[PDB]
This record gives sequence, C-alpha cells and structure tokens, in this order.
Amino acid sequence: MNNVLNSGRTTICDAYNVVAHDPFSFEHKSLDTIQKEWMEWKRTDHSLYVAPVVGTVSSFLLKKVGSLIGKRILSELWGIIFPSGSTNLMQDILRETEQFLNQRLNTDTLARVNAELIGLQANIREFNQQVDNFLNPTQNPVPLSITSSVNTMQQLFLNRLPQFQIQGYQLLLLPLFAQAANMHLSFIRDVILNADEWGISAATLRTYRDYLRNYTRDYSNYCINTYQTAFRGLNTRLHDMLEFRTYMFLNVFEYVSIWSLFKYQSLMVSSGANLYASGSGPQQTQSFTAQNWPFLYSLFQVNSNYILSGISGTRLSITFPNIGGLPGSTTTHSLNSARVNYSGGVSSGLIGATNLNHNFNCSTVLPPLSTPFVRSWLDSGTDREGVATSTNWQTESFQTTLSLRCGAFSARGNSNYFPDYFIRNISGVPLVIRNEDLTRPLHYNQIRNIESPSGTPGGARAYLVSVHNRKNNIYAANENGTMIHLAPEDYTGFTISPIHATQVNNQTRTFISEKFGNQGDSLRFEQSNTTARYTLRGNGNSYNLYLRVSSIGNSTIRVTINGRVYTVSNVNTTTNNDGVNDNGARFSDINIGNIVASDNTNVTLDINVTLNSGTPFDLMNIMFVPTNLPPLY
Repeated sequence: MNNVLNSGRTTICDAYNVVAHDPFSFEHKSLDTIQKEWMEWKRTDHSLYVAPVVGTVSSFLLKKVGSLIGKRILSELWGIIFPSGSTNLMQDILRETEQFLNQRLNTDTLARVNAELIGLQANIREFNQQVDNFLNPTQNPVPLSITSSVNTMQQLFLNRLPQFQIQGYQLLLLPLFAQAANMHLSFIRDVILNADEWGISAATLRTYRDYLRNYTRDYSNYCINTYQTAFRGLNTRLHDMLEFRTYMFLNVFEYVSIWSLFKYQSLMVSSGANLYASGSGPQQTQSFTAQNWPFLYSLFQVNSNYILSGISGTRLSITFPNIGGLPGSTTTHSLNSARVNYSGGVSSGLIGATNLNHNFNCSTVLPPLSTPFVRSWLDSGTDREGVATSTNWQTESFQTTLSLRCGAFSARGNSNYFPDYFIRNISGVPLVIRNEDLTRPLHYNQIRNIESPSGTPGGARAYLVSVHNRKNNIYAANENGTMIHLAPEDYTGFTISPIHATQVNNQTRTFISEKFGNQGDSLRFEQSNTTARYTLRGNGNSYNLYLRVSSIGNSTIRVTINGRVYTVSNVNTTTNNDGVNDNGARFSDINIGNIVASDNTNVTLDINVTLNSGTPFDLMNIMFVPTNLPPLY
C-alpha cells in the first residue's frame, strides 16, 4: 500500500469517509483557506495568545519560497500584515505578547513603536505603489525612480527596524521585530528576483545579494540571541516552558527558519520545527530550567523518524469510600504507565511505572498516515462537589483527522492543535524525572525508561506530550517502519529533515540538537564514519542536492545515491558559513551535485560523514533544488 499505511486500536468509522489523505494538503490549500483556518483556530482553540496572523504570514512565506512563481513577496505580505493599511494586527501582536509574557512597554516606547508601525506600513505601501505605477503609469510621473525608490525604502527599513529592538524590551518586541525583519528581507529578495523587470543595475543587484545574506545573518542572530538569553532565565513547569517556546517559535523562529531559505526558489519546505504541548492542571508540578531542556527534547523526539501508530498504558479508576465521619467519597482517574507505539513494531521507552501491565491501547484505528492524530487533551484537574466529594482526573486523549478519539479518559480542558500541524509523535514524563535522567540527554532513538525516583513510583504517573509538526509528505512506511519521503508531483524542490532517516548507525553517539532557524533540529554525529540513510519517492526529476551542515572543524562527506558516490572533503564551516550562529552551529550549504529522483521509485540517499578533526558534525538540512535554479548567494 501507499499513504494508506496501516495501524489501529478498534473504533470503527469505515474507509468510505476518510480512506484518502492528501500528503500535500497544505500545498493544495489557498491562502484564504489557511487564513480562515487560523482565524477559526484563534476563536475556538487553545491559542497561546498567539495572533493568528503569524500563522498566515508564515504559511504565506513558505508558499512563496515553495514556488518559482513567488518572485515578489512585499506587496502581498503588506496586504496580510497590514490589512488595508491597518496597524491593528501588529498592535494586537504586541498586546497579546504583553499579556503572554506579563511584560509591558513603558509609555514612551509604546508611543514610538506605534509611530514606527504607522511609518513602516506607509513607507512600504509607497514603495510598492511606486513600483507598480512605474511599470504601469496611472499617477505621478516617477521616472527611472525604481532604483531610487529602492534606495529610499532600504534606508527607511534601516531607520525603523531598530525601534523594535529597544533595550529593556527586546523579548517583548521580538515578535514585532520578526514581522519587520520579514518585510525588510522580503523587500531585499524582491529587488533581486525582479532586478531585470525593475531596471535594477548589475552593481545594485550584486549589492542586494550581499544584503540578503548579511541582513539575514544580523536579524537571525539577534532573534536567536534574544530568545536564548530569556530561555536561560526560565524556571517553570513543563506546560509553561513548552508554551513559551511555542509562542516564540510561531511568532519568531518560523520566520528565522525561512529567511535563510529566501536564497532559494521553488523549494518546498516539507517540515519545520516541532511544537510541543503538555497538560495544564495541578498534577504536573515539577519545575524545569534551561539546563533540563536538552534532556526533555531529546526524549520528546524519540522515534521521530517512525510513523506514530498509538499508545498503550495503564489507566486506573479508584473510588475509595470516605471514612473518618465525612460523607461522599474520593475518586482518582489516573494514567500510571504509558508507551508510544509505531509502525514496524517499534515502541518508545516506558513512561511512568515499569512494573504495571497496560490495560488499554489507543491508536489511529485506520492506517496511521490516512487518519493521523492532530488534536490532544493533556490537562489534569480536580472536581469537587457535595460536602467532601472530590475527583482527581487526567485526560491523555487524542483525536485523528477523523473525529476518532481515544486515550485514557474523557476529553476536557485545553486541547492542543495547530492548523496544518499533525501530531507526528507522542511522548510523556512521569510525575518526577530523576536528576540522573535530566543530566543525561538521550541519543538518537534511545530507548530508556523514564520513571519516578524510588519512593515515588510503584504505580507512579504518566503525563503525555504531543509533538506537532507540519510534516505530511510521507509516501508510506518503509519496511522497517520509518518514513518514505514523497517528492513533489511537479518540478519543485523539496527538503528532508535529517531527523527523518530510514536508519542511522552509531546511534549511541548520535544526538538530536536543537535549532532555531533550521526548520527543525539537526542531527549531530559525534562518531566518525556514521552513515544516515534516507528514502524518498521520486518524481522523475533531476535536482542539485544541497546539504546544509555545520562543521566546526574538518569533516568529509560521502553521499551515495543513484549508484553515484559524491565526496566533499575539507568541509569546515568555522569561518566559511552564512554567518548564522544557531545554538553553536554555523551552517553552510554544500553543493553535493546533480541527482535523479527516479520516478515511482523508492530512492535511497546515504550520507556518510568522516570526522577528520574529531569535532562533531551537524547534518542540518537536506534540500533538493531544481538544477537550473542556483541560490541567490
């Protein structure tokens, strides 16, 4: 079979109602539809005070880069972020950010920011109108002033952006700055891709190519540094730590991740960074700091390259009679143990108690790729009634594209879901994670049981985490249970997350490393001669294979595909990089060579890395680009 990759728990609903799933639903969706979905999401779902427009803009940028037709971004972008010239969406982003962070700008900055929003909107509209008017006279003369309009707009961007980086409020203004950075970088890209059409000189063109790279670097690093500084000061419960990340990833890093890809055209970003959700409620009490994060995300991405089928676990419903003279009773619905299941018979490590038999299995009854999970309920809580009757409850429930729902207990509380995002993985944590675990991050697909310290388990508790990602172009499950990537139907480029491998050796020495502007995390090889295999469903087109990597030292890359072996020696991004410092990595796009994505064929891509210097190697992105579309720089 194909996308109808099978798995299931029991609940019926027949194929004649959800038998077909579109692996390119996002790409096949119009922007208006996407905008409506985000608006509806805002109205009815658990937004994190996130302004829905951020979702529309990111989706919009993804589509511009994903299609050669997206030569001009600024005009339409302006129409989305400044609807009919209104600054209300930007004003709301700031205000919802203030509410989310519980931080407020002083009166002076507020006033200046507002004036800058008005000016930005005006200046940008003026530029686009001048361009249009020039190409099709219908107003003011505006001679060969396009180059003149470009020079003015550019300087105006440089004068305004800094106002969204005010010391004392850098994190609070980060979402706004990201939107403004979107406008400036989009502007620069427009000049480049419309150079001939706008009468741009060769000298100006060359300068703007450097602008795209240099400003992407400055803006990217600024965003990453601002967020990292704030993240290091965190000390909060899991739910809040994850939401802080989600809020910033949706408002800021989705953009940072697309900026360094503006240099490409007709490149379908098949997936981006994950969004992790955990439950709210009084039960999940452990507090975490940034030092604990590496462990947490290394755990949440276990078996990320496999196809999620469902979970098994131990749910208990105990209602002991109330004694001591009091009336009523006390009930507790809990999930004491859990384990996530995947295609190929693979499972994650146990979560919670390791000495209990599971009494239930929750999965996508139908094929896991046909009706994947998209929404989860993870909140806990306590209900009280009568005089002394109480009920402690957990949810740990999931629902598929088909309204099929399953889990430990009835759904209630906040549900976790994001438009065009699928729950591609599930994880969880026990009531208390031992410091011994927090101090030792898991390696790639490491299977380790995460249970409460002795004197706390026996029955313990399991609190699940849903992993949301846009990833959808999955042809089917490979024979080993992993993802087979589906190439675009037409001659469009596409990416493959290094995390979605068919298989990787030296797994104990290979780790997933967090990234902020890499459309997902990277794969760090710490052992020389490690090979990562990827499998994709070709479309018969030829592409130039580019590997986005970071190597603070020398390394050798050996790529085997189509019976061809490409060797790139002396790979070192210490100083020869695009300038972006992403959590220590300094990426560079290595042109491996021309490859053929054999039609209706499962093509294997083997990436072997030699760690000459002994220093780790970061495999950050795999991108196939149309051979006749070289990068802008």
